[PDB]
Amino acid sequence: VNSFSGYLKLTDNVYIKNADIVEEAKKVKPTVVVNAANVYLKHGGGVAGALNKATNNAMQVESDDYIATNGPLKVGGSCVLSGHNLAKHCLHVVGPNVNKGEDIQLLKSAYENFNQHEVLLAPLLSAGIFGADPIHSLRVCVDTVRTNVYLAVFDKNLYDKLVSSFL
Ligand SMILES: CC[C@@H](CNc1ncnc2nc[nH]c12)NC(=O)CCc1ccccc1
Repeated sequence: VNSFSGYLKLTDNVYIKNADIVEEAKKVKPTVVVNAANVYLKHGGGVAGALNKATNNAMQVESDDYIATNGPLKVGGSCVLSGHNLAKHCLHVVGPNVNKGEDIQLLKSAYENFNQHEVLLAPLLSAGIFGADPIHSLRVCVDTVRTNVYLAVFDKNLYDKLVSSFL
């Protein structure tokens, strides 16, 4: 038994809620919050910009040091950094950005990173500002992640559509 509340069960291991991931993080303080990152860990908008603002830019400062040492992530890749005031850890995961021509098949690789963590609070990768089909992202999540994932979907209208269309 964990501290996530009001989630709808989709599968054995996938749960979903209409919520802002930042507000869920602040309330739950989960072991792992997933950031919808880009390869440069430049946190400007969506999940990344919202989480970073909630850390008072500490996430960006830490990320800039990570990139200066290690160089960019791969599309489909990830790194574990601090969760600051929001979680123990933040798993920065790079889904493909359709608005940049990246291969949607890399979305499965992106979700595979979740399997290294027993429980995660996460957003829908590659959807929203990243330009890919959200029904598809949820399907890839369900078919790829085997650990326990609590999905926070910000847009009410999209949350209703994801639930109603779920197979
Ligand atoms: C489905 C991907 C998520 C990712 N972004 C976030 N997910 C969770 N919490 C967040 N807090 C700040 N951004 C958040 N985008 C949204 O839900 C809203 C954008 C949108 C509007 C209309 C149709 C589809 C998508």
